[PDB]
Amino acid sequence: KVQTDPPSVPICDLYPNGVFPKGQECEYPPTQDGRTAAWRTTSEEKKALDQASEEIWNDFREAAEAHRQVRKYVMSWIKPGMTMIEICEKLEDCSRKLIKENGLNAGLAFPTGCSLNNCAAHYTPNAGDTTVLQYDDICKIDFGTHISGRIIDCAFTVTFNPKYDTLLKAVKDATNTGIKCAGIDVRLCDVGEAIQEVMESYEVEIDGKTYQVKPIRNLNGHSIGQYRIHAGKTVPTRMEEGEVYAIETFGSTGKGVVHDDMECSHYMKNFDVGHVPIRLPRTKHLLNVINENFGTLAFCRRWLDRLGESKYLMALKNLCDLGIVDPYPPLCDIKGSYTAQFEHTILLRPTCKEVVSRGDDY
Ligand SMILES: COc1ccccc1C(=O)OC[C@H]1CCCN1c1ccnc2ncnn12
Ligand SMILES: [Mn+2]
Ligand SMILES: [Mn+2]
Repeated sequence: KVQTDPPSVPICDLYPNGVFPKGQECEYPPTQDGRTAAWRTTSEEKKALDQASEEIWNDFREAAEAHRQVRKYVMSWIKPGMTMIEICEKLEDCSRKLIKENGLNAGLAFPTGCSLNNCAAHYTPNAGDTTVLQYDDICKIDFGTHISGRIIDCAFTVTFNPKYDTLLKAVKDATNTGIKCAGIDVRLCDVGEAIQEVMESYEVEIDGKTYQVKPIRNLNGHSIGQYRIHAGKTVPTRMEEGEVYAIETFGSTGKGVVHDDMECSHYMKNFDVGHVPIRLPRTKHLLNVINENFGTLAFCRRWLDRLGESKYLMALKNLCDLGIVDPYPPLCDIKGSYTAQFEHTILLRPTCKEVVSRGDDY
């Protein structure tokens, strides 16, 4: 069983024994005293703890392999001239096939971000959006897969004009620095400081203007929990054994701060909201659809459309106003600025740090 071109075979079918490829495995950084953490690799008790969660890591690995195969495919065809809707639908069709989508047990972890230019995150087109990808666009492809709610959050930036090359390099270096710095017992603030230092060491020139690259200070890496993209720890307290993090950085030629802008596409149930009885029929129906199809995973309007829902906007506003669902509008820096992103998911296993979403690409 080999993968097709275009990819269509589920990752599950490529690996008969149910054992999926490990990501990049790394020794933890030396502790603050200077002594190595390499003892974790060979510790019999850490090995036992690690093995006790093998099922879980194996789920992340399956999801990461889908992510690698999907994004390699995307990079082969994404071109100016395509509509943003076309791009998102072609990506998502492939992701559903490779993840072997099955209700809440396997599927897409959150909508395909394809944020453009000064917009850094949380843009995906709604129905009727006529936006076309341009030669000069800088596009952040941020998409997620999951198996049993074990989420891969992983993202890269697409460009066609070499003028952004050094901006991309800066952000990639900053993200890799964050990944290198991460570790059990490492303070979240120290990971953030390392990211900032690296990113600010780059100066770039774009259309005759020079900039020192700025990290976006209100767009942070975060812990990841089961069915919970943001589990409550942010990378601006310590990282702990067994936690999972998205290490991400955003570089900007703008102010280095984002604000809500444009039409909202992304929504997600508040993880901490329980059962709320609703009588209003369209609102009740929409909540049921959300509970059945997404649970606490993020969704977008296009995903409601594809389920055959219509006339739901007022119902969706009602759920937002009730605090049951939260809106996540696009987050953008100033007009005319450029933003770039790279992101990986890392597992803080008892024995080592695994960049589970690492590929040959980034
Ligand atoms: C501090 O911001 C938060 C605090 C609590 C809960 C959620 C968020 C929050 O911003 O959640 C945003 C999620 C929901 C919509 C899509 N989105 C995505 C998409 C792609 N990659 C992502 N990495 C992290 N989130 N995220
Ligand atoms: Mn992401
Ligand atoms: Mn993230």
